[PDB]
Amino acid sequence: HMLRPVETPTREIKKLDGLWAFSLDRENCGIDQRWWESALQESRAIAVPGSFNDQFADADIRNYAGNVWYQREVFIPKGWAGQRIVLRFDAVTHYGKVWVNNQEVMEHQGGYTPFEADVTPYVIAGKSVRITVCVNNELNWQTIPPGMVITDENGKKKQSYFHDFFNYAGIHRSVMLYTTPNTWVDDITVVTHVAQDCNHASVDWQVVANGDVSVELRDADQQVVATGQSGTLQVVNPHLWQPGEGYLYELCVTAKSQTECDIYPLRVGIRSVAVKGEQFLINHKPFYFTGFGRHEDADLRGKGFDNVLMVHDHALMDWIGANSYRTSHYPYAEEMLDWADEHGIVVIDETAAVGFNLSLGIGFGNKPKELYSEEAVNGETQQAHLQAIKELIARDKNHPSVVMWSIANEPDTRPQGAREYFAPLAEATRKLDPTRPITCVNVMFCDAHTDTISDLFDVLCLNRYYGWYVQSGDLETAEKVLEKELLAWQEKLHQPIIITEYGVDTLAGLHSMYTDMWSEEYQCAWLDMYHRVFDRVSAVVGEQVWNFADFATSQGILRVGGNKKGIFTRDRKPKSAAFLLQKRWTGMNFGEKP
Amino acid sequence: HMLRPVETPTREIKKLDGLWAFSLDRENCGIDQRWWESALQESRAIAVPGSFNDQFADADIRNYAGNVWYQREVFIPKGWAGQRIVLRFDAVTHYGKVWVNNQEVMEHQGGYTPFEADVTPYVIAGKSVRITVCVNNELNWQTIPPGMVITDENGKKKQSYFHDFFNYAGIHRSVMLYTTPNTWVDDITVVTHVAQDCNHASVDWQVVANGDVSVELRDADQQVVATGQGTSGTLQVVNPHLWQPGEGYLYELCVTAKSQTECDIYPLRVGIRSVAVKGEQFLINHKPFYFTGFGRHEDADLRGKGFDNVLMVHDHALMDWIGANSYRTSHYPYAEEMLDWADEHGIVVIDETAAVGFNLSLGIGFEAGNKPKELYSEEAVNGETQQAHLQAIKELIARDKNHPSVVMWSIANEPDTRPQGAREYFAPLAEATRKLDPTRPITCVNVMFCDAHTDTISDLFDVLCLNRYYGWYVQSGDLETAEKVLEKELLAWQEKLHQPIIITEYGVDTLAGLHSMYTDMWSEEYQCAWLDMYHRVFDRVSAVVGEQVWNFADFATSQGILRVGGNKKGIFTRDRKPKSAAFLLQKRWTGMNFGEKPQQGG
Ligand SMILES: O=C(O)[C@H]1CNC[C@@H](O)[C@@H]1O
Ligand SMILES: O=C(O)[C@H]1CNC[C@@H](O)[C@@H]1O
Repeated sequence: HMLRPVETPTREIKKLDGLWAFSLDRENCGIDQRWWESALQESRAIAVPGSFNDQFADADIRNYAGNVWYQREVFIPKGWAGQRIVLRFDAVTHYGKVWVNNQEVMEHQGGYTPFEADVTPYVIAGKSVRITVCVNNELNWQTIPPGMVITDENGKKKQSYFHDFFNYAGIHRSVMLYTTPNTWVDDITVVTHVAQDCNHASVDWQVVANGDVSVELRDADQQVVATGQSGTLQVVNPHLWQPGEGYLYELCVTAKSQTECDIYPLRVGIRSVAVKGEQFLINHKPFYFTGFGRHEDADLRGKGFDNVLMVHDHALMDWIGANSYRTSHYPYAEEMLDWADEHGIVVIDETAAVGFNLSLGIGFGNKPKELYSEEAVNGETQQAHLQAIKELIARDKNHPSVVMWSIANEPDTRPQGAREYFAPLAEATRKLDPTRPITCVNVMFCDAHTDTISDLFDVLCLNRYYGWYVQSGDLETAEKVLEKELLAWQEKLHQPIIITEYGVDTLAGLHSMYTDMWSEEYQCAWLDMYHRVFDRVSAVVGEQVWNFADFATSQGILRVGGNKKGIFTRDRKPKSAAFLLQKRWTGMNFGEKP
Repeated sequence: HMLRPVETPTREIKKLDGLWAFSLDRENCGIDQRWWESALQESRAIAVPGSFNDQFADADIRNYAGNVWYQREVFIPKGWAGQRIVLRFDAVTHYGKVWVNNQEVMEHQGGYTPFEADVTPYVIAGKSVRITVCVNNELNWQTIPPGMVITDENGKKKQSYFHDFFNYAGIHRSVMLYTTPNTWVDDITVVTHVAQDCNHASVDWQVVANGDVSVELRDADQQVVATGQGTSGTLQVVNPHLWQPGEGYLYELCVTAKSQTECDIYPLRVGIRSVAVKGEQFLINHKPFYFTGFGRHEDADLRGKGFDNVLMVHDHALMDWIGANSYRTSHYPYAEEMLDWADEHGIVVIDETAAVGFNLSLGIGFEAGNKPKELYSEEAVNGETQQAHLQAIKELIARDKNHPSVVMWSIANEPDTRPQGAREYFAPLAEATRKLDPTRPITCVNVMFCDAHTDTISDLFDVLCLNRYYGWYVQSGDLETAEKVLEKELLAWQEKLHQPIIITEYGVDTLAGLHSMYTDMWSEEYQCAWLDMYHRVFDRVSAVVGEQVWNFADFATSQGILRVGGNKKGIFTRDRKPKSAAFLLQKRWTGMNFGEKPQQGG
């Protein structure tokens, strides 16, 4: 059960003061000596939220593998006596264990979604409370994403993994205490059915075993459009949420007990999404995706959320004419999807299940020789995977801006076990939520004649790098390979085709008369050639450029101080292909394919 | 009366949530049609804290001159019934006017120090209250810093100013509502006297509004070491753990404000430390100290001068790594988080007002008009510029009075002191500052072309602060001639004043990546040679007790043929990557013993 806390007759004290106390645990004796009982000795100030890696300009902290300890004091507001008090972490990347003054509150494996707990019997209103959080950043074969910790014969752990971005960790998002009465709306699901945009229904389902519920549908002018009294349904008149506007009704659910009362406001976007034939229909009209795969990657904070960075990246995506993006390779911060709700941005929401593939040269030992096996990606990783889809859906269900779930990124689907693995996951997800199409984004070398699993999904998502990783430098042959491959998919599946990734590394400042790789002239010619090919194949309904910005990776001979396929630098300065994308994307009609 | 909000039987609701509503006012009718009365129209989301300029990647918001509108709703807690509620803005840059549901509560001009208002009579506990703020970013001759707003024929205003950083504006630090009981400690002043490091007296004086006071002084182990009574006139005798550069041991002063019915307790951090200028030495706890480090800026990539916690932790990691022990709040007061950090980690800090650009002889700044023909006149820098300047000195001292890390007040930065009337202006504010805070030495930072033969006002101050660029702006490229000019100038300054000499700005513009076998201007090799030549001169002049490299990091300036996308004299880049010179400084500042002048050897 998860909703984003709001303020009303429910309160919140945001505890991301910044400046917790922080210390490594190189000897792995924190839990044994129970460091949560006292103040951490030999600690230093750390900023919350933000990754602990890049915060101290220290190579030993940055590449650290083990447990790290956060700690902070905080006075509980005296006006909270007799309320339910919830300690919420919006994200603790990979693993957290929480103590409130010698008492353990909660522990969570899965570093991108919230976890909260009821802390009433362990705090008294008005006195100071100590919170210790033991964060762990290790990946093994049953974490999402997977990884492999290797120890030397001397005892220092080095982490290996199989995805392209760097393995930042720490407290990445909001820690907050929020209160609620002891009669409290705990969960609301709303499904919205449309059919020629003139009168449509909002089925309701909501759970609070603590009180009886009234529901009342407000509009943007705070005037009531419908009312009902769990398992509700309301019928309404026309003004849909559309990728242009993003008109949001606001549905206040009241939970009445005789003694107490609780009001929770949930914003509803009224619209439909459905795949038919080769079309991706938003409110029964075909839609053409444009935009980026992104990353939560910033200069000094790592993957730490930041409001200024959010406003400025959306100013850039607005200027460049993108209507859509994909939360590439892990669930994003919540405010991202709240912003897309208000501004009508289409989002592909995606689980952290990346790196199920031992055949890439990206992302940092001796790896197992068959991927699907006990040794790696066994039954326990399948259920850990499924738990990640449950948590992601449970968090983002009501968001209108999420038009599609992506259960995994670039899995190796050639060995079997790939289908024996992904078939139950696609079916569990489809029943967890049937209001949105389902996809799995497919890696390049699993071409149309080789991949095993994409007929279990609704939309086909392709990451193609012809002219980069294969046919390197030759736009002409890469053109012909590209335009032979997507026609091959179209005949095979007759599904909508989104190219969720296409991009080439580009050094900001490298200019060439010869249009060769790494130069800005090549990123321009490359993107345009992919565009010529997209426009001639009817089945492609979306383009998303690989990354919007340069981002940090693990060290390697293939990554010049990071992944450089950005349209913008890590500084968010535009490479000269930003004006290529702005000109094409804003010249087209909104949401419609050239 | 100014105090840092703390949480001890007192509560705060940080309204920094960012994502306020934001709107410009190009027709300048927001005051006319009463924009605070309803929700801002055609607004957009803005992050707070943070300058508004670089946030939307649009030049016409960036160079906007006029009023900006922020707006936000906030639910006010039920359990603050019998409590006093205060709305506080730790910085609204330049001018800010606030409305609490159609009622103006506050108004402030001064972009870098906090202002607050008591909001109890217009707030209902439990109901949502809407907060509208009108911010202005204009500078005239009686603002600090000064400037000239230039109207074209169509009413579009362009701001010209005379300082070398961009004029970022908006709500730059943290906006909060906090409580207090209706009996409350409103101001504390603490002075600490040192007598050869064995026993000392902490003069206390407190202005509680509404109660008798006891004080209690606790150590780092929270054990009581001294008690006292009375609204003031508390002086406590210790056998102490001094606040030292390097460690920064902080006692704790618990001030009790007890009335008949209510109670209020405020914990103020107290560093036991004495600062004194004796001879050509700057003594901290009666020992000669050598400053190393930086002039800084509150400047980052997309938040402008917006405060940020990751950025503060990382920059202190770097300043600790490179061996710096000091810095100067270059050109405006910094956030209090910065000076609280310096208090904890024993970092020596020169505090500075915003009085920069009292000089119309520099190519620095924005030149979008015609500058006045005389700086010290009724048209520019008049008696009201002097009162605004005094006001800025009082607010600055009123906030940082008890920070042990502050060792000096900087009244102004590089004023032009050749014209008569520079002393008619600066003498009264120098004595008024000494009457505001007589426990810390006083300085004014001296511009390069006011040499020892020409400067008129430096004898009014305790420490001589120099900004020199020989071999850059003059004798360009010529290291061997520059060495002679610099050593001649520094020996002249010492002989004329016999004050301590801190070089608060020396640096050269340096493109990261530009390398040269000829050690040319703008190359990383030049930066290195230039810094090291300056260092050989310093080490030969006894009166020099400090070196502060001009900037820690590259920062944004206004457009001009002298500023390649900003000022590039940083040791680090804007995204905090080290230039070659960073390893030069690290070898010097970590090779010296801590806090002591290199004896011309190694
Ligand atoms: O090679 C690339 O740049 C991309 C290929 N597909 C997956 C991405 O994580 C990766 O970054
Ligand atoms: O020109 C420079 O680089 C510096 C000269 N002295 C004043 C500073 O504000 C300025 O940044």
